[PDB]
Amino acid sequence: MRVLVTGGSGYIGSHTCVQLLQNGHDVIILDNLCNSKRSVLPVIERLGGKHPTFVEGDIRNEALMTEILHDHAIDTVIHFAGLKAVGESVQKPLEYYDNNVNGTLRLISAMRAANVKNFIFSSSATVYGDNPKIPYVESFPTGTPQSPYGKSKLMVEQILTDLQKAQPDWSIALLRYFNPVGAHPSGDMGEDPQGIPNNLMPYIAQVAVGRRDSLAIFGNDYPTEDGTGVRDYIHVMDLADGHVVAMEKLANKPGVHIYNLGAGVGNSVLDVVNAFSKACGKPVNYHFAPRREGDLPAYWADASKADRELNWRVTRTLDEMAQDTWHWQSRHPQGYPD
Amino acid sequence: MRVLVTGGSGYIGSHTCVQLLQNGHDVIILDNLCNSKRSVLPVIERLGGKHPTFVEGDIRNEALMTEILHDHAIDTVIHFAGLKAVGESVQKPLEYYDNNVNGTLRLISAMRAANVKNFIFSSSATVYGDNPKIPYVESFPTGTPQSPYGKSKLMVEQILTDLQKAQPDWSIALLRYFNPVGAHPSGDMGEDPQGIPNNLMPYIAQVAVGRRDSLAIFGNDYPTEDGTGVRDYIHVMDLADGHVVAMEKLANKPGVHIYNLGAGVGNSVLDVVNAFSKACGKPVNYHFAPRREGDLPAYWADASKADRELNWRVTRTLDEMAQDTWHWQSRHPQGYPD
Ligand SMILES: NC(=O)c1ccc[n+]([C@@H]2O[C@H](COP(=O)([O-])OP(=O)(O)OC[C@H]3O[C@@H](n4cnc5c(N)ncnc54)[C@H](O)[C@@H]3O)[C@@H](O)[C@H]2O)c1
Ligand SMILES: NC(=O)c1ccc[n+]([C@@H]2O[C@H](COP(=O)([O-])OP(=O)(O)OC[C@H]3O[C@@H](n4cnc5c(N)ncnc54)[C@H](O)[C@@H]3O)[C@@H](O)[C@H]2O)c1
Ligand SMILES: O=c1ccn([C@@H]2O[C@H](COP(=O)(O)OP(=O)(O)O[C@H]3O[C@H](CO)[C@@H](F)[C@H](O)[C@H]3O)[C@@H](O)[C@H]2O)c(=O)[nH]1
Ligand SMILES: O=c1ccn([C@@H]2O[C@H](COP(=O)(O)OP(=O)(O)O[C@H]3O[C@H](CO)[C@@H](F)[C@H](O)[C@H]3O)[C@@H](O)[C@H]2O)c(=O)[nH]1
Ligand code: NA
Ligand code: NA
Ligand code: NA
Ligand code: NA
Ligand code: NA
Ligand code: NA
Repeated sequence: MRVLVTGGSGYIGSHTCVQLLQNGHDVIILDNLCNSKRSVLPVIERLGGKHPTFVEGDIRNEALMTEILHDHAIDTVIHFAGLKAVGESVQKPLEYYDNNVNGTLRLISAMRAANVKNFIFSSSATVYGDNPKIPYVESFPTGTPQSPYGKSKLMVEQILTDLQKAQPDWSIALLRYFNPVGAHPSGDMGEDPQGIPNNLMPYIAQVAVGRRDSLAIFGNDYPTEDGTGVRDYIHVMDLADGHVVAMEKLANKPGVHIYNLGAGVGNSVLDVVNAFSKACGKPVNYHFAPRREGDLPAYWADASKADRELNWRVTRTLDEMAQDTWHWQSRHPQGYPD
Repeated sequence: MRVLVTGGSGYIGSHTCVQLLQNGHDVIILDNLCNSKRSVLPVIERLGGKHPTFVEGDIRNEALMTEILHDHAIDTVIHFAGLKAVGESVQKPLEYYDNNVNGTLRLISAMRAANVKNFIFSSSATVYGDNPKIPYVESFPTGTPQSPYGKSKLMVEQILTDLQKAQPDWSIALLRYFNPVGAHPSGDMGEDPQGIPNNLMPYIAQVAVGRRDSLAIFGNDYPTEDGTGVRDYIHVMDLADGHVVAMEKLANKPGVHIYNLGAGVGNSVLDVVNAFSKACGKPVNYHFAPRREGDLPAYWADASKADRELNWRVTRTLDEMAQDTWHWQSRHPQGYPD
């Protein structure tokens, strides 16, 4: 199929693009480069084994979106583009709402204009809000995200839902991601955050590479087995694979298809640290700090639905997640070149 | 004060403008005329007793918004502009999200740019969602609106809230309206809907004027005193007055000030019909029809807070609401001239 991948040069999108190309689809990447570099493109094509077309631009530019859609005869759109720094979203809400809410709105508006009716959206477990019931299941009603980022994600899910209702021929997949980590097995592609990493894995990696002193473990008094926070980590490659499958199986299948994409099990901060220490051959330095604002104690996904309906499940392990990250970090300590 | 009134040529905004001018404020009206006519302007100035400046344009045009803000040294913005047809919102969701969500977003973004930090937003009781507890009180957590229109209103309330948190110097009033009806006492200004009126009062008026046959009373088996739906109707003039007061008292008072604006009592469909029959001197024709999709049985506002904090309460009666509407309808059967 002909697919437009917004945010295609980013972490998750890049890996998805590679998997998409491997499956012989025709890929058009649309990215504004606010959080990625052009230097990833050649890697995508190399690892993907096929050339993806790249367009530098913004999802907020409806006219351009419409043009691309028509120009490339797109069949389906995978929408990864947007801003995702939780803390920053609290400090700069408007940017979040603009890029995520308006951004998606402009994009689907262009789709309507170009008669494109297959969409895949990068959603988040954040949409479940403060749910005491875990694991999280797609049948649970959504709650109230605590950050503007989280809220922006739920708002889009809602707008998408109403759109489908009004344009019942659309097939829209709401893919709720858990905690993506890992890197391509080659070690030549991976997450390349700029500045201080907000997420656990990359932070650990940076500590391991010798860039940072010690990992601050946010909280050690949680009602969990070891006192640290518990989450569902999923290898970016599994996530990527899930996207391809969802795209292939849901295209032209009318409805709003919601799926949690996670491993279906939780691991604590310590579990993650331990796996990394093992992967990098040295104990990762760390210390306990106070709980981080808005952090939930423990949650993970119930990924039965995706298994059942899409025959998709993760296949990479936590160790792999850690090994792959280390390999990329270690092979490319400066990330992608300017 | 210097105030920008978006949607100023519309139903609620026009009346507010008149009251604003009467209080000697400097008014700049910004409206795209998608749901009003220029012919109201002269009436506003006449009844307002002072000239308001008019700018034809769209809230979605951030650059223009910014310009107006700076050009007129605006101190505070009253935001009435947007789309409000509930049923249509279900059929055309994107337009609602664009005009309301993005629309407001562009506007407050311009405000930020122009350093304007006092805002008043036209909200709705819809934000309470399906609340069994009535009357509705500002302390209740919001629920889930059933239409894209309702959702759009709640989304903005949320975006506004996060914005204030990030820009704590802002004063933002979330004015939750109930069911606005009535017209200026002169009978020369009032609601001028195009096509089939979606709301009760104007529909009744059109039946009374001889334009329509009979009023369809949506449902007669509700768990109410007479079986018909119960709502809190508030005279547009009271609503207008509330806006002036809120503007004057909350300006430069940091925070998110939420107030329900309603009479604080409910009236059924029959109560309304009866008042109108009385006002127009003839029995209004009507019949019972099935319940309308998404209609709640009964609700009204608890308006104690606004009384307490702003010393504001309604002063017009239901009879007045009906009389005033009839007078306008009867004096201007074709509404405002093209
Ligand atoms: N990584 C996570 O932990 C996490 C979990 C939940 C959800 N998500 C979502 O998944 C998607 C992918 O996240 P990711 O980790 O790959 O992030 P990323 O930042 O690496 O990828 C996002 C890409 O979007 C681009 N972009 C941003 N705003 C744009 C705009 N307006 N126009 C065009 N391009 C724009 C960025 O340049 C970047 O390449 C995002 O929507 C994110 O919110 C990721
Ligand atoms: N009337 C009600 O029953 C009801 C109750 C709840 C909330 N509200 C809200 O109060 C506000 C006023 O409603 P109203 O009854 O006066 O409606 P209205 O349609 O008479 O007034 C809205 C005005 O906004 C203008 N407008 C619309 N979109 C615009 C845009 N993008 N740019 C610029 N101008 C634009 C229209 O031309 C119109 O003059 C609206 O936000 C409405 O959602 C009203
Ligand atoms: O330096 C760090 C980073 C993380 N953690 C801990 O490691 C776990 C994972 O934290 P991350 O920041 O990597 O990821 P989150 O669980 O916070 O992210 C989730 O919650 C966010 C807020 O709801 C959403 F934005 C997002 O989509 C979702 O994946 C948490 O228990 C966190 O407290 C640390 O101890 N130290
Ligand atoms: O032709 C009509 C019109 C209305 N009604 C009844 O009159 C009452 C008032 O109906 P309106 O349409 O005038 O107004 P609503 O109560 O439906 O409006 C409210 O509910 C909407 C949906 O939540 C919101 F969009 C909006 O902001 C809010 O004022 C309801 O019981 C309705 O069923 C009739 O019987 N016949
Ligand atoms: Na429809
Ligand atoms: Na960064
Ligand atoms: Na670098
Ligand atoms: Na802040
Ligand atoms: Na109309
Ligand atoms: Na007319």
